[PDB]
Amino acid sequence: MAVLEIIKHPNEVLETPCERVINFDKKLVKLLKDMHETMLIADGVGLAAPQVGVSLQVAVVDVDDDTGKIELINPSILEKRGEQVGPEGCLSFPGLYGEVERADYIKVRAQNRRGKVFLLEAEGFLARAIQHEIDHLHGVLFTSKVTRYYE
Ligand SMILES: CCCCC[C@H](CC(=O)NO)C(=O)N[C@H](C(=O)N1CCC[C@H]1CO)C(C)C
Ligand code: NI
Repeated sequence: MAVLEIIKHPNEVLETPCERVINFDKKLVKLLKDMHETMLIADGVGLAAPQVGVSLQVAVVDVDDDTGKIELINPSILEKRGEQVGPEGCLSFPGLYGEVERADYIKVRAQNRRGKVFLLEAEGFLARAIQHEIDHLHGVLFTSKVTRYYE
């Protein structure tokens, strides 16, 4: 493993929508493994590939032990229901926090390391984290959805 450098907002790679993953290869596996530990070391509950300088639709979330890490490749949100309002920060904007409204329930379709397609349903905080990461894969930063920044 390697502790990847997390890209901060002073950077164009953060707004570049990502390309889909095509070759589910060893290098993709190493990317995910390095991302998960790098994320955890930095106290994040999620991380997207553009945050480590890679413009591929790859992300990982790990908000609870039971659930555990959930790697997402080429994810798309098939459905959303209800809404939730709450505080969000981002590893690419250290120190910045704002109020953000997201869907409460989400149904997601994504691929694992071997390219197999699975279906995941989430809600509350895990659904928020997932939406935040999926935004990153499309070049969208939370800053564009902040209702107000906190004092
Ligand atoms: C909540 C939405 C998902 C956030 C994902 C980010 C990591 C990230 O930037 N991913 O792209 C994170 O872990 N953010 C943390 C965060 O926002 N937290 C941690 C506790 C709850 C919330 C408080 O704002 C801190 C590290 C800034
Ligand atoms: Ni972020």
